[PDB]
Amino acid sequence: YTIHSQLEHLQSKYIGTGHADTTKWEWLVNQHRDSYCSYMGHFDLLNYFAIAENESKARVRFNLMEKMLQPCGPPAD
Amino acid sequence: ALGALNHLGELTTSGRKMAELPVDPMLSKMILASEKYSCSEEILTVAAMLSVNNSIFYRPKDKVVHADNARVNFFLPGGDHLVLLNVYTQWAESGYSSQWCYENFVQFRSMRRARDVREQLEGLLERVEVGLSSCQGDYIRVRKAITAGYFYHTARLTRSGYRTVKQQQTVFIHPNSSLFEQQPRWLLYHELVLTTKEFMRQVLEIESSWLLEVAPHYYKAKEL
Amino acid sequence: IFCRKQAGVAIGRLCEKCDGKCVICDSYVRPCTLVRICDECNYGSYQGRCVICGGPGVSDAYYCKECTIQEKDRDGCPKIV
Amino acid sequence: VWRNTEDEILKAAVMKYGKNQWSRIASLLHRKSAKQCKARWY
Amino acid sequence: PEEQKERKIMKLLLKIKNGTPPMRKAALRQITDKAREFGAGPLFNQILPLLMSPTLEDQERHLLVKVIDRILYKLDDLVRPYVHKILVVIEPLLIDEDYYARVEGREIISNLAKAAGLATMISTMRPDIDNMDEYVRNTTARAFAVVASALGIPSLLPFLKAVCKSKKSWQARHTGIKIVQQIAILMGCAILPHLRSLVEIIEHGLVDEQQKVRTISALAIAALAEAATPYGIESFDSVLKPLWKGIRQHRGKGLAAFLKAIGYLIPLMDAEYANYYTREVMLILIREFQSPDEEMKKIVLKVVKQCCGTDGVEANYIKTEILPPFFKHFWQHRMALDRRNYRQLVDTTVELANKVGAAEIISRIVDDLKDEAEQYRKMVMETIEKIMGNLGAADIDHKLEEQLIDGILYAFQEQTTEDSVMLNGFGTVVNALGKRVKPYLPQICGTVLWRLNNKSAKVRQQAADLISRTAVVMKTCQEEKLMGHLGVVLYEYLGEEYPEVLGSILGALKAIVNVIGMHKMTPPIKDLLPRLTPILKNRHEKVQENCIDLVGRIADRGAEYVSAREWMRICFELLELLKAHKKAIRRATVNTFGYIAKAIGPHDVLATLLNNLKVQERQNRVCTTVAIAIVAETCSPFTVLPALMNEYRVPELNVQNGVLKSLSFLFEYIGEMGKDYIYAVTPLLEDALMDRDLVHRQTASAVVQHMSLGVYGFGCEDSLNHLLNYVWPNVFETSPHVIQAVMGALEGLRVAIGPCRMLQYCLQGLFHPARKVRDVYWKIYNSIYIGSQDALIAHYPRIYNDDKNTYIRYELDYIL
Amino acid sequence: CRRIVPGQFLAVDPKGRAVMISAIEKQKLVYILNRDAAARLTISSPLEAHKANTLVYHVVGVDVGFENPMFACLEMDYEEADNDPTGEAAANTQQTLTFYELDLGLNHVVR
Amino acid sequence: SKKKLRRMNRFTVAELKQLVARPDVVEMHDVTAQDPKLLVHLKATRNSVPVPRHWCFKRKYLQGKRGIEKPPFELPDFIKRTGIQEMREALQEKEEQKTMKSKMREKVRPKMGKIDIDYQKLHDAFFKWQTKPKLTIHGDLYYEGKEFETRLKEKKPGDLSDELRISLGMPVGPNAHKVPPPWLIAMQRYG
Amino acid sequence: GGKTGSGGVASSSESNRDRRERLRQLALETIDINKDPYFMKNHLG
RNA sequence: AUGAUGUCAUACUUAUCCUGUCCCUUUUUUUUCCA
Ligand SMILES: [Mg+2]
Ligand SMILES: [Zn+2]
Ligand SMILES: [Zn+2]
Ligand SMILES: [Zn+2]
Repeated sequence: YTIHSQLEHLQSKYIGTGHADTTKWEWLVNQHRDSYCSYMGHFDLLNYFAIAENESKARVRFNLMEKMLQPCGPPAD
Repeated sequence: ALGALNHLGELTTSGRKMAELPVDPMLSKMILASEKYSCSEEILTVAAMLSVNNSIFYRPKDKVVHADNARVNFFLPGGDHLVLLNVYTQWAESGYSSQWCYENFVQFRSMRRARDVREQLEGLLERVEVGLSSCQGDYIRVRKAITAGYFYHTARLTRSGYRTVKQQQTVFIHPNSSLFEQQPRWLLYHELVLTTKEFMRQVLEIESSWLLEVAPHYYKAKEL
Repeated sequence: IFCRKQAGVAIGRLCEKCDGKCVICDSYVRPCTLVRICDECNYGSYQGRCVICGGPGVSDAYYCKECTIQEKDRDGCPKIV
Repeated sequence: VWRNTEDEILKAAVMKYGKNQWSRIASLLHRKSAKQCKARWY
Repeated sequence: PEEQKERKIMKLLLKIKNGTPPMRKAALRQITDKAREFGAGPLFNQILPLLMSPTLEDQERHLLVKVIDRILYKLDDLVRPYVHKILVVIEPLLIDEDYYARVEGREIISNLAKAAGLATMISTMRPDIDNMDEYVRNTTARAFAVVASALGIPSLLPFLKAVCKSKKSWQARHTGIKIVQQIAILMGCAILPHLRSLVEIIEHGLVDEQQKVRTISALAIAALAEAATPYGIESFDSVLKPLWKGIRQHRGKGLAAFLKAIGYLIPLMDAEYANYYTREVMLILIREFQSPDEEMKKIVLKVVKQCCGTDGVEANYIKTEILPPFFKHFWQHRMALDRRNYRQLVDTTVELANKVGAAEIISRIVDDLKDEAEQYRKMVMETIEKIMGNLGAADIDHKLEEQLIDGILYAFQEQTTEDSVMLNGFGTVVNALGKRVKPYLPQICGTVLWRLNNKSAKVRQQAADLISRTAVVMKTCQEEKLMGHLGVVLYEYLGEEYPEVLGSILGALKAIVNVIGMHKMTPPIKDLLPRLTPILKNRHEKVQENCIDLVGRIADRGAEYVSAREWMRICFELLELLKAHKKAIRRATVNTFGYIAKAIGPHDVLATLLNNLKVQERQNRVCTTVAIAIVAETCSPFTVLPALMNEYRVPELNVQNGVLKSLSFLFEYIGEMGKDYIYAVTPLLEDALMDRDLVHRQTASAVVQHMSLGVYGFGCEDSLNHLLNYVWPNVFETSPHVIQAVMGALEGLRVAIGPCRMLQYCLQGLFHPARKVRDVYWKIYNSIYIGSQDALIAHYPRIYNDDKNTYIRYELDYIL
Repeated sequence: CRRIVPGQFLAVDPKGRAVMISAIEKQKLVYILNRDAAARLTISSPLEAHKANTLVYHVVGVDVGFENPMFACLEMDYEEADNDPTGEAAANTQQTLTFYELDLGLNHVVR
Repeated sequence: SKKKLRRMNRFTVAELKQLVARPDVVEMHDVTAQDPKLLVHLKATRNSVPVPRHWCFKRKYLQGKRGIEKPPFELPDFIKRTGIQEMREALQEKEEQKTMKSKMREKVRPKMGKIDIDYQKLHDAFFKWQTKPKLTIHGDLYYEGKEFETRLKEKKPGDLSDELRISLGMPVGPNAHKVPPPWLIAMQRYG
Repeated sequence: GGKTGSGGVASSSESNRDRRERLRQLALETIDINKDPYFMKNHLG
């Protein structure tokens, strides 16, 4: 259970993990944020979207980082 | 915490009575606890022992084994305090015999001054309003009055050694404890020193339940 | 129990009892990369000690090639304090 | 002392070998000697 | 009353003290927003007595200083009227032998004076610099250092000018001077933006009448030098002269600290100053070379180390000037008798050696190898060893080297303690004499041999050691008669029965055979090793360690001056070294099984290993299973895999588990060349993953782990898929070892098979009714997520969007 | 290309004294650079600025004159907007142009 | 009681099966799950792999395999071929007959190189005749008794066995084609 | 008087292994002389 | 048809241990009808 002190330290360590009660909302929103961080990181899906819509890389990443805030609806209750 | 002070720091009836009483409160709280537990005489004689203990048993090198033996004779189940109780009991039983302690490897000085401190304690006992009672062989009352006095002076088992109840600082048992190999789960002591390693003296095995009996305001259950 | 307060540039070392094994994987083979520890488990009387034994720092704690394939060596000072 | 398992291993050994070959029966038993074997049986 | 209520609701410090980390979040957030309204008026009086309560613990302190710092950030203004109170109640903590009391008082005072109302500080703590008590002056002075950390010196420097130019009190001039030295201790490099402003502050008191202020200002010079490394007297020249004159026109405590400061500036100095200043101070030094005093000795010798260790103290200078009185009065028994003097006298004397060579220092401390207090000659070899080990022995001339070698022999005989002191001394000294040692090898050995003859074990053992040291140079001077001697004579002593000597003899023989190879050894190993085999039965850790070392060397490299039958007997003896109580022995044993498999073929040694697997008691079964792995690694695994697999059919437990554990180690050891035997081994692991026992499945899982990490990247993913099918059911398990080896198998299998496959195995049980299954799947998915969280972005399912949320990812299905 | 491991943004100090590495959430470090005696560059252990629940739209070094170097990041705080079941805190949240600062003397990064 | 009101949210198995788009999945305890719409969409995704059987059970994993008797492991062909097994059988019988005294006598005077088996026999097994075993593709977890379950869902008529042919009166082998079984006779007779 | 041409004396591990094996034969003998149809020796011994 | 309960010995696991341990200085507190 000191293992648990370390393990909810691990929950505090890695944003996106889970535990047996985790809610569909936390799960899917964390995966959605991660999806955004990687669309930004990988230099080429950025071209994919930039080219799919008719936007430009500054436009693209600005949208993405705005969306990063409430990507999957408002919260659960 | 012991109950000599109100929540603002002045004197309770319990609190005054102990200051007039000769010796310190922890002991004093235990003596008052004899009032509740009807172990008057036994708690009295225990007090008389802890007054002077530090020199009870002579432990010469040139007679180590016979000495350890005239000691190991009295070793009672429950702890060092009731050990002392029976030891004094048997000495006075012998009629305050000096050769008794000489045969049984006990410092006559310690014994007889302790007897004197108990007798003058009894001479205080009327003022501190104590009824002269026996536990009738019920050492449970004895250990419980010991708790009602020395709840603060407690440790618990940890798998990394014996460690305090409160501060969880790490102690060890004195080698010469009547429980030194017994190594109980719920421990009471009387000394707190750190010789070559942290130590505690005149120790006894307790119930953590008596702790919620006595000090639910100081000792809460979740911490046991 | 682990320190895990994050990594640094200070190498770790092994007593001679502990000589040879990896820090976690407990291997004896094919060590690839050197170990690094934190300043806090770097200072003072803890300079040059055995991450495992606590003995004197003489031989260099290393990282079993499996541990580097799975990058369990990118967490920092794993000192069992 | 003596435990159900050993007592039955004894029983079996004796009933096979006979009641005067105490040294081999002792050899079957781990930490038991022929004095104790003979006493236990008799 | 609202004030008592606000405190009532304020004691959710219980919410933060006890409770969940959920509790911590609720209360921490609510108060971090309620901080202004709830105010520090009531807080501080509730707050100080807990922070001072005797046993508030590490993290209680951590959390409460979290509180004080963030609530003081919050309430830059709403903490105002409690400043002197916080100040004086926490003050002793920065000057306190608890580094973390220093740290935490430091940090919270940083934030306190930081968001504080500023003038307040000055206002409160002006009149205390003039105070009468050096106690309070030191406390407030090191406070002022902390307050300069909190704010910055500039805002303060003129008020420092005041507290240091005061003509009312010397108390206050001393106070300002120690404020100076204190910041000079604390901020360190951060002073060069001023670098002389403080020097100005201090120019007033090195001439002062109170020795207290004078000499603490000397130490201020010291501290400023320290934080003010080699950048020299472009700031400090403004005070160099009072130091200079007081050094001589003074006596005592001033001599101490003023010498300390001047020696701290002696690095920063330059020739036309660091020639005149040093040359002048040297005559002070010569009168102080007889100083009885301890911290005197420390300061003067440290001084000398830097001072007569510059480029402007001539070789000639020191050799004619410092050395005679230095050697005279410090090379008395007293200093080696001392606990401090031993090592520090070492320090500076090794440095003077570094300065001026060996052909005089060595000569000045030769015959201290024959003094009385064995501690003394112990010290002199401690030094000499350090010295020649760092420097080399180039200039040591003839007669010098003679008296040295001879004092060496003496020290080593005279030895009366079990110490590596004289050993290492000897090793180093001949290590540096190199080839200079030719003509005394009769002498050196004859000594060692007569010792080898002694009655008491200890000296015998010592002489064996010393042989093991000088073993290499023994040869390198071409000791035909003499190294031949040591060879055959040790072959003689191989009959000892004092384990403590027998072990050292084996060590010395090993350290001879290292230099002289096998095929010119003086006892041919053809007779050595036959003699060694009956020793392997000596049931003692030290002799066993050294014997198995020697036999391992021989079986590695010699190996052909012996017969197959000899190697077989030695195999049978190794089989019961696997029960020694020391692990070095057991690892050496396994290595030599490897070497013997190389020399002789593998098949007979493998047959003798399986029969050992039949034993019980686990730690020699496990070490034979290591040995099997090792034999297979050296002589290619196809030679041994059929025999292992076939032995997997003997119906006994310990042996089926021995086979499985051995394959575990084998796949670990070979690694990327498992892409061959993965197919051969699968149907045996699937066999043992369909139950046979707990340990059966624990071990087959370990094997899967190591196979996966070996076959990473070679395409054998169908086989690891097949074995996933069999490992994954054990996921619900309880025994720690079993479930743990299972989890390990799944991390290995995660890199080797990819994280899609394993996210699919982990999909359906994330949101299961139960809680045992929910918890195991979230444990796995956590470990799958931590490592390789970034692949998964292309592996997540498609999870439809209900009414008031959006859940599909349209980003990913733009067409293009 | 993770989310909380640094590397997406990286800035320097205009003079060439320190670098900061930064992620798009929860992590940024700083490295100090000194010529060695032979002027062959060295790099000591890194600093820390772990602050939870915070985006970063950029990080950049501010040009100070031989003071402590310091950096201007943007920021945001998705925290509340995920505590509010109404979507109010989605709106009404403000970028916070902020500066962290070195302290090369005391060797830490202060907000 | 709040768990009990969510328990009134704890819908019917018919509630589920009618709601859901893929009704094959819906099982018993599905409903006591905090998010059954998810749980069922997941369990109806492609390629995903369902929880083992045995989380319900009170018996642990293969304590049900406890009872039976089991035959020892059967080597791969290409390893039998190289004739190791007979070497090992022979050595076994030798050393089970030999007595303790002779055992130690052979410890002190070994029968060095009693046997031999040549390389290129091994190296050709492992490098020239090694072959793909039978593997099971993604998803098919092994559960207790699975190897006992015979096999099903071959509704095909042409599926015949050789023991089937023998104990039905028809031919085995290349004549399993040109042999119409005794059931094709009444297929021709009445359909 | 011993004899020449002999090994040593069995070490306690081998003595233990064969004590075990002899015990097992003792068991097989008794279950033979008592004719038990309710017995099995499993593939793990 | 496998429950927990156990003071059950045996079997078994971690290349898990054989090297992480020990005895107090000094000394002090007022008292109550006798029968
Ligand atoms: Mg004869
Ligand atoms: Zn490791
Ligand atoms: Zn650390
Ligand atoms: Zn170690």
